[PDB]
Amino acid sequence: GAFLDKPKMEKHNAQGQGNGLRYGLSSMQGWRVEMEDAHTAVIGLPSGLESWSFFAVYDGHAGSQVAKYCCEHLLDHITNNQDFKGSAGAPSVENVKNGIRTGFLEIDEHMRVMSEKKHGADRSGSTAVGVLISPQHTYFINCGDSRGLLCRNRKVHFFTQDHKPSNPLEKERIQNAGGSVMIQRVNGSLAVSRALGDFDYKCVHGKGPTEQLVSPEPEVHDIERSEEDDQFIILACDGIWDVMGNEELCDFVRSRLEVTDDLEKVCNEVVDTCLYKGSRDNMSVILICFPNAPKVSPEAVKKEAELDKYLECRVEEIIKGVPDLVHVMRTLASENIPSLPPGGELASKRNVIEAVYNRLNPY
Ligand SMILES: [Mn+2]
Ligand SMILES: [Mn+2]
Repeated sequence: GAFLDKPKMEKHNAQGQGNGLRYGLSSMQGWRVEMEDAHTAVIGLPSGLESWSFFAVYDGHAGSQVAKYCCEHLLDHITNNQDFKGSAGAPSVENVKNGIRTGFLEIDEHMRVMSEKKHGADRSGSTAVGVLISPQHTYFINCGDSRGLLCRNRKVHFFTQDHKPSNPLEKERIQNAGGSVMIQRVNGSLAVSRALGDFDYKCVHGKGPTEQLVSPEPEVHDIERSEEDDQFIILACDGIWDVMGNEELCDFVRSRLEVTDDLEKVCNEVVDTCLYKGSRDNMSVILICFPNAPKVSPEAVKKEAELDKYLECRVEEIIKGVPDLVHVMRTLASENIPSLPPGGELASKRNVIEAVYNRLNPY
C-alpha cells in the first residue's frame, strides 16, 4: 500500500563459526513500510546432529507472522518427524529429502489449525530458502521466489529455481485448482506459486495439500560436498535477486571476500549495493563460507584503497553550482571509471562517494 519517505537502512547482523564453517548475515528494512523478512542460522543441531548446520531466509508477504513462526520452528518440524528420523541409523538421502517435505507440509497444517483455533486475522504467507549442511552433503531447500546458490571453484555451481506462477508445472496446478495465471500472478494477485501460509489460496475441495492454488511443497537438491572446491553459499530474498543476477552477485561477493574476512560487512555491502542499484524491497542475505572460500589479498586491499582515494578526488574535482549527490553520481557514471567491483559497479561504491560528498558539502 505504501513506501516510506526515506529508506530504513539500519542493518541487523549475526555471525558464527563451527564445523569448519563461517557465516555472516545482514537484513535491512529498506524503503518498505514494514520488515517482513526473517532468517535462521544455526550451526550444530539438536538430537545427534551436532555436526550438521542449517541456514534459511524467509520472505514474508501480507505480514510477518508466517515468516517468523517458520524462522523459529521450520527446523524442528523438519528433523522431528518420522520420515526424517525413520531408518534405525544416521539419516539417508531419502530420509533427509522426505523429512523436509513432511516438515514443510506439517508446519503448514500446524499453522492452519493454530489460526483457525485462535481466530487469526492475518492472511500472511512466506517463502523459505535454505540449506541443511551435513558432513558430506549440502541439501538445498526452496519454496518460493527467494533463492540460494553454491559457489564452487570460482563459479556458480548450482542455484535454486524460483517458483513463479507462469512456470509450466505451476500454471498447470493452478489451472487444475480452478485458478488462472494473469501476467505473472495467481488470479492476478499473488506473485508466488509456492509458500507457507496463504491459507485462502489453499481451499480447493477434493485436491490434496500439494495440489492447491499455492503449494507448500519444497524442492530439495542434494549436492555432495567438496572439501577442496566448495567456496561459499549465498541465500537471499528476492529483494536482492531482483536487482542482481547469479553470476554478478557471486562475482561481487568474491571481490568483497578478497578485501575482508568480515562476513557481516560483506553482507551489508550486498544489501547497500542492492538498495543503490534500485531495490525498494526488504533485503536479507546469508553468506556461508567454506574453508576454501576466497582469501583476503594484500593486493586487492590496495586496489580498493587506491580506488577509494581516486573516487574521493573525482568528487572534490566535480564540485567546480554545487551539484547534489544524485548529479555527482550521474557525472561519475558517465566517466566510465575502470576497476569498479565486478557486479557491484558504481552502486557498490556509493557509500564511499557519499561519505566524501558529505565531508565537502555537509549542509
Ligand atoms: Mn516480503
Ligand atoms: Mn521480497
